[PDB]
Amino acid sequence: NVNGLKAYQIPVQSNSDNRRQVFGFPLQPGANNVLNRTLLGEILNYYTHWSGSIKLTFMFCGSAMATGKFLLAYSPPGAGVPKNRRDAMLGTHVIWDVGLQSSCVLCVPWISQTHYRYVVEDEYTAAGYVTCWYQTNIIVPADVQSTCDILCFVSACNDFSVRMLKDTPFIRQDNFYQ
Amino acid sequence: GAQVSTQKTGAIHYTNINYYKDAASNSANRQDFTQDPGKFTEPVKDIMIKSMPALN
Amino acid sequence: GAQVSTQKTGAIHYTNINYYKDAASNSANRQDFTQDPGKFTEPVKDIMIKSMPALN
Amino acid sequence: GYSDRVRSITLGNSTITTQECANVVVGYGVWPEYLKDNEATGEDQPTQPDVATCRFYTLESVQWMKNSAGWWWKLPDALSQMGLFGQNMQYHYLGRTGYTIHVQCNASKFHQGCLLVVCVPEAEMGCSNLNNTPKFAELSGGDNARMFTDTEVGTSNDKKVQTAVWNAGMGVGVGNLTIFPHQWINLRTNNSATIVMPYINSVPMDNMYRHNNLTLMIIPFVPLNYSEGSSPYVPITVTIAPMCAEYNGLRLAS
Amino acid sequence: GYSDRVRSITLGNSTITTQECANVVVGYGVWPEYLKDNEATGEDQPTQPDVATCRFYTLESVQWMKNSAGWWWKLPDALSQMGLFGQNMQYHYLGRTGYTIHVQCNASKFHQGCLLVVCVPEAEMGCSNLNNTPKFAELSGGDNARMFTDTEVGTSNDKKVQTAVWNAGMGVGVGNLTIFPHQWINLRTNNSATIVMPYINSVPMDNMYRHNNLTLMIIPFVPLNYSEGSSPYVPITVTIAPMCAEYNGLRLAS
Amino acid sequence: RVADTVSSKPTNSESIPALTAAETGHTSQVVPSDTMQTRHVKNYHSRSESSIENFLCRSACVYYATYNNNSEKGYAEWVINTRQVAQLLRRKLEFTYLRFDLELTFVITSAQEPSTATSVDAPVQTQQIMYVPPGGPVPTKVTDYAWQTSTNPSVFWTEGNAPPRMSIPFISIGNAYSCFYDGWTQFSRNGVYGINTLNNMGTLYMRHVNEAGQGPIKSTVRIYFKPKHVKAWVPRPPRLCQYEKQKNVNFNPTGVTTTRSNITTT
Amino acid sequence: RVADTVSSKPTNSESIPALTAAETGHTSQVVPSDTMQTRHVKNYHSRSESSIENFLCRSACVYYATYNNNSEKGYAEWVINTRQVAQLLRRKLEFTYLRFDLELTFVITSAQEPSTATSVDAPVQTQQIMYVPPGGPVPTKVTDYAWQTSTNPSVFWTEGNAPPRMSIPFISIGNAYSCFYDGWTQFSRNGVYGINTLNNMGTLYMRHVNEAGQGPIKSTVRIYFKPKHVKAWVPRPPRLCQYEKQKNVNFNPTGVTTTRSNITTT
Ligand SMILES: CCCCCCCCCCCCCCCC(=O)O
Ligand SMILES: CCCCCCCCCCCCCCCC(=O)O
Ligand SMILES: CCCCCCCCCCCCCC(=O)O
Ligand SMILES: CCCCCCCCCCCCCC(=O)O
Repeated sequence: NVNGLKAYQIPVQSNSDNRRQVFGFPLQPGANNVLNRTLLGEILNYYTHWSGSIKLTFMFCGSAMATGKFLLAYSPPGAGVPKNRRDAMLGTHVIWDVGLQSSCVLCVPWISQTHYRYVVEDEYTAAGYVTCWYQTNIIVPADVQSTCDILCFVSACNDFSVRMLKDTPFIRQDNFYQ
Repeated sequence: GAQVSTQKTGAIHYTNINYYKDAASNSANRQDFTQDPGKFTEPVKDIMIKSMPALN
Repeated sequence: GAQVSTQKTGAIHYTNINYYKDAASNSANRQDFTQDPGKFTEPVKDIMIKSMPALN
Repeated sequence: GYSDRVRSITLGNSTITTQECANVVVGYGVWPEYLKDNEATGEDQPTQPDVATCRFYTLESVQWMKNSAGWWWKLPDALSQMGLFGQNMQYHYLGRTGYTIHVQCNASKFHQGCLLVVCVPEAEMGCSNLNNTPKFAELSGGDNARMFTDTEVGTSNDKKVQTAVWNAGMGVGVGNLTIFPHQWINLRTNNSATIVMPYINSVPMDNMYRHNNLTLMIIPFVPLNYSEGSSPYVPITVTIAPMCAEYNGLRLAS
Repeated sequence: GYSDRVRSITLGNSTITTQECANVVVGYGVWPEYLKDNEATGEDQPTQPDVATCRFYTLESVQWMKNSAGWWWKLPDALSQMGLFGQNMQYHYLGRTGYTIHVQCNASKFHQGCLLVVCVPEAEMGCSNLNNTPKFAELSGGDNARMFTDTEVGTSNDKKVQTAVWNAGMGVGVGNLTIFPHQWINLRTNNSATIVMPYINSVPMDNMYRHNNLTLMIIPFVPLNYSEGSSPYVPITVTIAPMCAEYNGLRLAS
Repeated sequence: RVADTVSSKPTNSESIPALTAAETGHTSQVVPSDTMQTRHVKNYHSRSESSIENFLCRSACVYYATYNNNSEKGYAEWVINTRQVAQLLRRKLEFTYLRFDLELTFVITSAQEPSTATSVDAPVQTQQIMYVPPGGPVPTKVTDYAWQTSTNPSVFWTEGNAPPRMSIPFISIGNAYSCFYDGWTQFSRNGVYGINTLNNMGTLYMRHVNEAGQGPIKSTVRIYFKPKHVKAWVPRPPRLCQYEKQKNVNFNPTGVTTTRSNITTT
Repeated sequence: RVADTVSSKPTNSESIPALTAAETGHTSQVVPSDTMQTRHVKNYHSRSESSIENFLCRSACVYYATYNNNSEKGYAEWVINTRQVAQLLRRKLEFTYLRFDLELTFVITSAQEPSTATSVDAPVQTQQIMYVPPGGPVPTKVTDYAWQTSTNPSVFWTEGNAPPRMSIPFISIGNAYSCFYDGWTQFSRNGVYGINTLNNMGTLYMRHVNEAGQGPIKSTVRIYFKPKHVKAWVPRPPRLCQYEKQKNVNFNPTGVTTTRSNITTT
């Protein structure tokens, strides 16, 4: 699911046993394999440092008869990838419910000892994690397709900055284009 | 024409003179920072405050 | 910005100008001497005068 | 004020935003506050811990079936294992807090049902056998819901609590449970329920492991229903936040 | 201001009124205006034609299938055959205008889907074969939609444009296409999308048949869907209005 | 720079700065102090190393062409354009219409070749790099009439000193450079379509001034551009597929991002 | 600076400025005029050649790496650090947290190698010393794409002139450099323990720009650091055992001082 537009939509179902996870990934702009390509991941690769916040927006794109709640947690690194939902609820989180201006914005704050960080993957200056769990099932009346997808946006906050301009390793040339 | 302007401090002065006729012989305007985000973020017509709900 | 300061005499003046934008292009601050010994010698809490006996 | 039906709550580190909700019922008319120095008897100094304790700890979820009777939780005990609220609860000896109960249950416009979200102060219970008294493993779950039944209790096991939903298990009329603060969840026009409860108790500060302050009860007065061709799984979740916590009497753990 | 979700637009002779819509995104922050006499180099006099050119010319329609990839149009060329905008476009030699793009797609509360309505300035494209350059009959339709594909391009026909939707055909990341002005169409809570674009270009006035100003792209990021027992045909239409038109250099037709 | 933060207390009102609609094409403006309770910390940072003035004004290689000294056709020439190197091309394609000056620089080098004479003693060499605008004379050998340079600007430089540098105004026809062109060149809408329809920019010639030797020397020049006073309009998304043609935008479709072995895997 | 002296007369009081207690961790403050009768002499000396500003700001060798011109792997590289020479290492380890600038300097040299050609005439050579910060591109040969230096800072210098010099700000992550680290890098408290856990500092590359010759030349660069604006905190005792590892503190225990043949022998 990378050579199509299916790599952009998170699939949500309606299942029996609650506490199912929907998605998750580590928090590393320009380092992780998910954020190293977006609009913030292509500008953050021209530099070496960064410090600030991040606004993550969502948009439930199901039918107008659909319903449900969700949880969104950011656990700083002392022990990552919380297995259960109750392990993630201890960290910073928010509860979002769909319908009538569905889109909700989670604000990953800035919590680090030092002032800046490295865009490269450095184990000394790790950032954290990000996950989302089923707070309540997806209920739907009859005659409605139960599979509904969600899109995940990302953007920078207003206390953001960069430093130490460098050259990005993506483009690579072999010879002069005649 | 010499101007005694400020320098880039972490948190003084430094002189400067031009010696040529044209304007393409001066140095870059590095010491200039002007920001306006409203053009790209929030291009909507009606102004939206974050307290009130988005769509009614 | 030029300053006419003093020199190092055994027992006069000497001019100086800066020509760059940053602050890491100036010369060292050799002509600066500031002493305070109290931090390392005598860090005690109660102040002790040399006339009175040390411990009672 | 535009579009009343939308709220937003940012308490500490978490934020819960609902778009379709009713009003917010605030306790007996008071907002939870700290303990003045005119009504205290502790001789030590308190410990207002952090923002790290006034957060939104979400508990377990359950399925709203078509025959389920009702669930409940014990409030000071359900948050015993959650984060830095469960460490300052057992390392210390005293404490007083208030909560902000929340509930989520969302269904389409083709489902129906109702629920009574109410919290009861000083909730007692009745054992199955009359002579004995109820157990502890049958009175409080480890942040897992306890559920009523339809058949009354039987005669076992001489310690089980009596799960007679129409009497509520406390020995009162279930229809009279609207005196304590509460809110209804009607899937026709509602999607959640918020409740702010202050600290209500005789003494100023009370233990946390020996006496449970409140009790949260959920009872569907009208069972779920739906025609063929719709999702048959409707789950429920609850999110609670300790408000204005304090402690005294530091000792070893337990 | 009461009931934000309703707009109304009367430009010239036509009027388009929607009841369920989002806000209106106005260009890069400017309203389309005429050309001042401080930045002009033409030595003739312009021709502000009429209300007869600033109208709502509706283009063709298409079906939103369950496997379709995306459509696009070229703006200064799509209105070449419409009314008195296509006569003053070819009789003259220069011109500058701005548009007010609109889109309609309405479904019931039992359908789902989404779309990205965006206009890109100076949209280039890439031929299938690397050596050659794309054709013209494969780059611009006569006010009929051009559509992307799923398979990439093949190797034919040495002049066909590469319809690789996930790369947009321009050679960029499709997820980064939110920089240019735009609006989403979510059938859950939306029914249309309005966009006002000024004239953006290096020179003051540019030809109309030799250089296309903008490009309108429509891409459904979430395909349509519906349970059995509903209308399986969902069509799409677009209505565009030239705003603040001007011309120079009168000659014979072409 | 950046802005400060503000101290927040617990709230139970109906402000809800979190839930919004994204259909309106409006990026939110939520700060961390709105969604949770935070402290008050005044930021001292500064957005200075990221402005377009500081981001673009660095020199980079563009094209290195060599010319032997052996025969009467030793000289070498180059047609001006900026889309010949991958590093500096992609640093331009995040905008659409630019405006800048330039500061050229030529790092010339030399090298010997095999010969049979007994001894060799090569004095310093000199150049002689010329600039011919569009629509002008042209040289064909290293002993032509065109090398007089009665009005053309030339640069003479002897090997061993610092490299030559000079400035250039905003020499163009339009009110700003155009990095993307959508449309043809003929009014009949046939023939050439790409971006080179409005790119001539002149030429560039180089030559050895010395008479001859016994080596004979071979040399390679290297150009270096440095946009000085930039101004950018209409940004656009960066590139994702490699470059494969000098005057096209042809590409080969690739995946949007590298892959991980799961959706929930870290 | 120094202070004067004061004239003292005979005394028989109970002042006793001599006897004190040393358990209190307090160095005494007895001057010679307190314990005996002395004259009055006003000192004109000055404590100037001993301050940290004057004591540290002298250039010293750090590392000299050489690179031949023979093959396609001629270039040579070095990883930044200051604990590679014994003279400048121990002049840092009398403090714990420093803060300074620097003024680099490269004294490049050359030399011939055996060959078989008849004659040899080598024009001047040029460099081309690059700096790559951590997390960036890297070259692998002397004809790579990385040598364009579109944003990296490089220095070009032709042999025969004065050596290149430049400054450097306080580039670090913390509020002061750390010369001693006590603790690991992994949160699990396993693996690497020493001081290099918080030392990356980038790299440094060098290369011949000339095409080739008949020698061919061999060269050796030499670095020179000069801390300019110093500030020191938390002094500590100097070193007594030799250095034996680049990123450790491992030593071999030795006697505290050389020995004399008696306790009363002079
Ligand atoms: C000896 C002095 C010679 C000066 C030569 C001037 C070179 C002109 C540079 C043209 C601008 C660069 C190209 C920008 C847009 C394009 O054409 O792709
Ligand atoms: C061509 C210019 C290149 C400039 C290179 C900058 C060198 C950086 C020096 C780093 C500071 C010295 C190390 C101090 C502490 C340590 O890491 O041991
Ligand atoms: C060619 C310039 C020579 C160096 C300058 C010497 C100082 C002369 C006075 C210049 C005063 C100009 C007015 C000004 O301060 O801007
Ligand atoms: C680039 C500097 C040129 C040499 C200086 C010539 C004298 C010009 C006047 C300088 C006065 C600056 C103010 C000051 O005295 O500090």
